[PDB]
Amino acid sequence: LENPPPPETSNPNKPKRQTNQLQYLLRVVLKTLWKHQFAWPFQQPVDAVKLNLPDYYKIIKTPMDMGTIKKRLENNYYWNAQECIQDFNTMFTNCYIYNKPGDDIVLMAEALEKLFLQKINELPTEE
Ligand SMILES: CCS(=O)(=O)Nc1cc(-c2cc(NC3CCNCC3)c(=O)n(C)c2)cc2c1ccn2C(C)(c1ccccn1)c1ccccn1
Ligand code: NA
Repeated sequence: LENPPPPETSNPNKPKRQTNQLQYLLRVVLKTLWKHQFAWPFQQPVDAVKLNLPDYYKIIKTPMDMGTIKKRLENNYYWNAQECIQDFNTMFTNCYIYNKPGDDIVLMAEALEKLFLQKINELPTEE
């Protein structure tokens, strides 16, 4: 099995805006998770070909990763903050579905998700 193409990250047919909350999601939330010790398996799509994990995209039909989220934020792909928060949540739940509770990758994702939730509780005031 091939890898799937990565999720779309640019679309000029989508209106674009800058907002307080989107700027925070890139400059604070994504930046804080990205520089964490455990970010690295989540910084790009799961490369099922390289990892010899041919079952990965047989089960995970909404893949998501922080590389994709970073590029979506940089390309103004999201209009609403919740569209970006949904993508972080998808990344975490994908990990929790594929991998057994307590597995190394799950403990890494849980350490990132704790920090994510703290930063989402500090989202700035909407326009
Ligand atoms: C940047 C994305 S990538 O190119 O796809 N690279 C990598 C991604 C991932 C990874 C693996 C997952 N699932 C597997 C399922 C089988 N058991 C292990 C976890 C997963 O859900 N996510 C989100 C990311 C692990 C990686 C590497 C590279 C090395 N590892 C290993 C060493 C790994 C394993 C566990 C925890 C952390 N790292 C690895 C070990 C065994 C098999 C595959 N990868
Ligand atoms: Na739109």
